[PDB]
Amino acid sequence: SAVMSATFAKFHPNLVVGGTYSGQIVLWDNRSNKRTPVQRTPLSAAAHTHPVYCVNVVGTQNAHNLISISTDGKICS
Amino acid sequence: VRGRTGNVLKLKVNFLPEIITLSKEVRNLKWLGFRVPLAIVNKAHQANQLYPFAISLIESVRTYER
Repeated sequence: SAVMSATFAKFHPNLVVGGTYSGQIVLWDNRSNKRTPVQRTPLSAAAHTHPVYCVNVVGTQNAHNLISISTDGKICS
Repeated sequence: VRGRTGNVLKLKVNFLPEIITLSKEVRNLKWLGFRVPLAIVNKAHQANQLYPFAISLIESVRTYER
């Protein structure tokens, strides 16, 4: 999917994540034998409807909260 | 239908240009809520509710065909 604002992952440099245009967020892992995202988000009601413009990390590895801001007026930490 | 050697035909979702128009409707309504007719608002409500499910179907078609 068209990933928008694929930011880092605190204490996971190689486990890069990214919000998409579809409304889902994708988590890649270069060291998981798949450059394609290993942790994809389904496009159900739990995720976002409108495009996810800003996925971003909040807190260290203890509280690895990944807020994925979308254009729906709905975000997902 | 697909145009290549062997005359194959692939899968498809009927929401390909709707994603752009839905973005236009959402920006034109939250930005200022211009003099847009209610028919367009009905199209936005009938297609934005399908938009994540529609692109998920697009994901199913793209990954299935890939």
